[PDB]
Amino acid sequence: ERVNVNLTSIKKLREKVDDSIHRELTDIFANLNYVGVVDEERRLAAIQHDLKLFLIDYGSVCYELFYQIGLTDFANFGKINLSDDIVLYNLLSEFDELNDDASKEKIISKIWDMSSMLNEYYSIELVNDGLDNDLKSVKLKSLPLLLKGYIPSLVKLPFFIYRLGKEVDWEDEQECLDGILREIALLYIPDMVPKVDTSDASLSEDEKAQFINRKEHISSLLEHVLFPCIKRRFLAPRHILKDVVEIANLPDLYKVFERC
Amino acid sequence: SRSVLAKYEVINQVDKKFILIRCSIHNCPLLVLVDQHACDERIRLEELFYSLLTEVVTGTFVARDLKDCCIEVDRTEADLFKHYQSEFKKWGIGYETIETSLLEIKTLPEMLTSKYNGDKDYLKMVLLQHAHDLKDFKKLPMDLSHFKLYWWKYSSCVPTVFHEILNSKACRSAVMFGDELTRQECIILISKLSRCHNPFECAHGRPSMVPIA
Ligand SMILES: [Zn+2]
Repeated sequence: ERVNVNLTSIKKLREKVDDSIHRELTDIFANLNYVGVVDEERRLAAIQHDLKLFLIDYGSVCYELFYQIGLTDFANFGKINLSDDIVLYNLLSEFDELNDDASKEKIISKIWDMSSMLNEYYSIELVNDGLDNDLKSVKLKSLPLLLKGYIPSLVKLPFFIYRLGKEVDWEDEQECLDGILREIALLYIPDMVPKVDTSDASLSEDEKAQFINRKEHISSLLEHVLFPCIKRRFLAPRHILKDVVEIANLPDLYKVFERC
Repeated sequence: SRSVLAKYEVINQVDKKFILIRCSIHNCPLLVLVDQHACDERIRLEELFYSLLTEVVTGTFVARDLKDCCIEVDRTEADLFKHYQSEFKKWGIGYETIETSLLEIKTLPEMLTSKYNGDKDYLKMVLLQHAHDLKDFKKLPMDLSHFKLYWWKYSSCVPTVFHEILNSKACRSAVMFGDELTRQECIILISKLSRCHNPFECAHGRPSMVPIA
């Protein structure tokens, strides 16, 4: 059963998204023929629309897609359950900038105060184990499921929890609900794979093998799970015009070499 | 110069016509579309030129015995064949000059035997074409007093008739436009293309790739 969204902010967030949509750019995505990954670091891929070859920033397209899916499928998200437990208190240890413990505990306090809202509007289940006022024993039970067969990379998860309390302004309905959808999409976008010198002998065989694995995993996600979804439901907003570049016009290339 | 291509990674096939390839340390090198036919034609040709020249240089070139083939020639034409007789032997073209005069072709290489097909008029033209090529310093004689082998060191000394024959064989055996190539088949094409002597042009001299970046 699909839930009724009588929220004024969600209808206003939809109008802003509907107006931003550019038909010419969406006509390129609807008829895309994904070629492959061009740059794992800058997040660039290649698609063919008609007889033209394009250069796509898939990170940007994925950002807008997972932002769009969230707005459409509002409070109707699935649940992703996590032998291996992940604690939010231990997750924030990555930031050395927050030297104070009470400052680290201030972030967790904003999330638990909104735990009922996060699980009902965004399917983010958060359950405590210790005392009611205790912040050390606070975990994350489940994350929303936007795309079937797509499991978001949890490398960016400590930044998501950090930015959910720090960046997201919980003092305005529209700006708060926009902020959370913008935060989930950032977590949902496939990670960048930084380039490593394969020809350099100063690097170990594991470092070189794992980088290859990261490269092959990104291409598999893009070909099998991500780009089919983009060709199906992606609606391209005008600001993505900068992230869709023409690199080749293929009939201009037939001229260079004719049938032998 | 050629070592730039060795630093290229295959992306995938584009429009069943091209193979899109991608290249830090970018000194005249990001995206290139390699013509699939020209790529296969090039790999195939260099294999055919290697086969022919290794055969010729090691004296293992097949020379099928031709029966009753006498061709009428001019006095100067007869002299031109009497001169370069030894040269034509290196290609399996074994003939004897009679005496107005007549050229008695005793043997022919299996490819030339096929292309000639009983056309004495075509065969005369093809031998005259090479005799004149040698004579006018357009083509050098095959020096075999060298006793590994690099076919491209002797490539310039191959008669045009053979060159033509090898180019058409390469083109015919090669992959065509509209043909389905898997990412693996492309990895292999570009792997071998980067191991070519001239990977930047096809058999018929046309460019095998155009960078798009
Ligand atoms: Zn050609």
